Amino acid sequence: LTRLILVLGDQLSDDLPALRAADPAADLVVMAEVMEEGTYVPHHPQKIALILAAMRKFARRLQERGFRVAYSRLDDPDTGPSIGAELLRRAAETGAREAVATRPGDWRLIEALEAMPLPVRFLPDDRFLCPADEFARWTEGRKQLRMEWFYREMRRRTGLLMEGDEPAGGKWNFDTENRKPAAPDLLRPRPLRFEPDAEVRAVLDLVEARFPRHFGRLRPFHWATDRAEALRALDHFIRESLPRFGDEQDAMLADDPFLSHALLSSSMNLGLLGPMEVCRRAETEWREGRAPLNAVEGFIRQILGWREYVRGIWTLSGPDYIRSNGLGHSAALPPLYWGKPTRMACLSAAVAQTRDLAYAHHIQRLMVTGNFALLAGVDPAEVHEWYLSVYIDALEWVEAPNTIGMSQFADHGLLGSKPYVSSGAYIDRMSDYCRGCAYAVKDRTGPRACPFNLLYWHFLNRHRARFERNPRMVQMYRTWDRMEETHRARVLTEAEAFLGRLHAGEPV
Ligand SMILES: Cc1cc2nc3c(=O)[nH]c(=O)nc-3n(C[C@H](O)[C@H](O)[C@H](O)COP(=O)(O)OP(=O)(O)OC[C@H]3O[C@@H](n4cnc5c(N)ncnc54)[C@H](O)[C@@H]3O)c2cc1C
Ligand SMILES: Cc1nc2c(=O)[nH]c(=O)nc-2n(C[C@H](O)[C@H](O)[C@H](O)CO)c1C
Ligand code: SF4
Ligand SMILES: [Gd]
Ligand SMILES: [Mg+2]
Repeated sequence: LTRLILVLGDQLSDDLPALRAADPAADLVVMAEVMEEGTYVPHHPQKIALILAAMRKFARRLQERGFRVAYSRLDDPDTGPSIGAELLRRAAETGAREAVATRPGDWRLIEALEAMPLPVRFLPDDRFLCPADEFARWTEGRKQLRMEWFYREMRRRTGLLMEGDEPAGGKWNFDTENRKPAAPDLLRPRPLRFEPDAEVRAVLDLVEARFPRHFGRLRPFHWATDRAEALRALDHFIRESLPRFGDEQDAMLADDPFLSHALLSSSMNLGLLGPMEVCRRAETEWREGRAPLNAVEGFIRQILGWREYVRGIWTLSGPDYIRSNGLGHSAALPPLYWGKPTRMACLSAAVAQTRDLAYAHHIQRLMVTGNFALLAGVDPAEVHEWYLSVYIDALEWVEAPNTIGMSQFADHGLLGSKPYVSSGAYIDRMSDYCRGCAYAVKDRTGPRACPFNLLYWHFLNRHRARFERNPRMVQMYRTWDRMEETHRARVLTEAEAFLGRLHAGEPV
């Protein structure tokens, strides 16, 4: 009569569907720290540490609430290699004939649990604002998807920034106001960091010993490891940084890795925060004249729009999504991505902070590291491995669409009809990187030519047949055509030379 109740490491929510369905008197909660989940990609040590530590804390909390918990520690030699091995073990110990599980957000894990010779009753993950079945319904018959239309509908369903049947402040979307560079500022707060207690430190010591060859600096470790801490991170952001969120959303500063971003993605993704509570707090700040509407709406749109939309695309696209390669790109990831030196200031900055903090803000992920990998023709499978490995907040469901779709343009165009690529001019306008860089951003050719200046046109040229039949990009080819033929030839000869060095592993 005992049933197993699985709680995975991204399911640390009090009101998790599986827990709702359990009988604390009869059922056994099962949690397991296992090598398979620690190595399916070589996760940033900070990520591994975050999950294991939050797992232990949550297990103890489940005990405080009355559940019986069977917890398999990574450092127990009795622990098996996978979530499945531990479910089976506990079935044997217990007599249970069935496990209940909130459906995870990783296709490989889904399949593993189905393949397990123990039946699993899956429940939907209801921690999103848009239910799966409702996302599917909204998309049906649409020959083209666009996040914006989905977002407006989510605004209406939820009531967020809605004054009647009208959007707050008389228009829907304020992204046009959120695209300026930012200045250094004494009055700009730094986000809240958290010191590990002894139990987190025990996990840090474990991860250092057990996963030494993964890319990333483990210490200092500063992320929230339970709900109490995450709520403080929330409060900090709402009070101190939300009013700048809009003006500074696309900015980059060589000396500030965080600017005014919330640094909440990991907390939301593991279940420590929920999106409604986050969006509502932000809305209140507008209603009380503390945060401007471009800021609050910009913030909400990232969670209510993109986060939700991305989850939907993941769900619909299935287990073969990560095999998408619409542009036929096949190059290795350059060594600079795993920390080898590069003279490109922007990339260096981004990879360095990814190494050290397990965190890059959105515009870095999209327009620096993402943009460069696309321009250089890296296989999207390789880009996908990297983003899913290196960031504190990375799990398949949220990383895959952002990486394969939004950034690498490898899919059907569901996350943007125009690829996010640029020349160096864009990085120059939005950051202060270029003055410190050995490359010359204003040079279109020559030994000092910014590599984005070469690869941008090379990219457009090599994919002209497909992109020129694309309204939103016809202009760019017009500008290319109006240039002397010898200038074009030189640009391509030089991009080609660069690419040869890049993909040979030469420092660039
Ligand atoms: C190539 C690529 C890979 C990405 N991988 C991840 C990932 O693994 N995990 C992840 O949570 N986000 C991912 N993103 C989206 C976004 O970059 C991060 O969510 C954001 O950087 C998290 O930092 P923050 O908390 O400071 O976010 P903020 O800038 O403060 O934004 C606020 C919140 O909005 C949400 N958000 C904003 N953009 C997105 C997005 N496009 N998709 C989903 N949520 C969004 C997050 O919950 C975030 O906490 C990726 C984006 C790109 C381009
Ligand atoms: C590194 C890691 N380790 C574990 C683990 O040891 N045990 C566990 O239950 N979950 C872990 N996770 C999170 C899962 O991989 C997660 O459920 C999927 O990545 C997405 O739902 C991760 C990411
Ligand atoms: S010149 Fe080019 S490579 Fe150097 S920081 Fe600017 S955009 Fe990056
Ligand atoms: Gd492939
Ligand atoms: Mg933007």
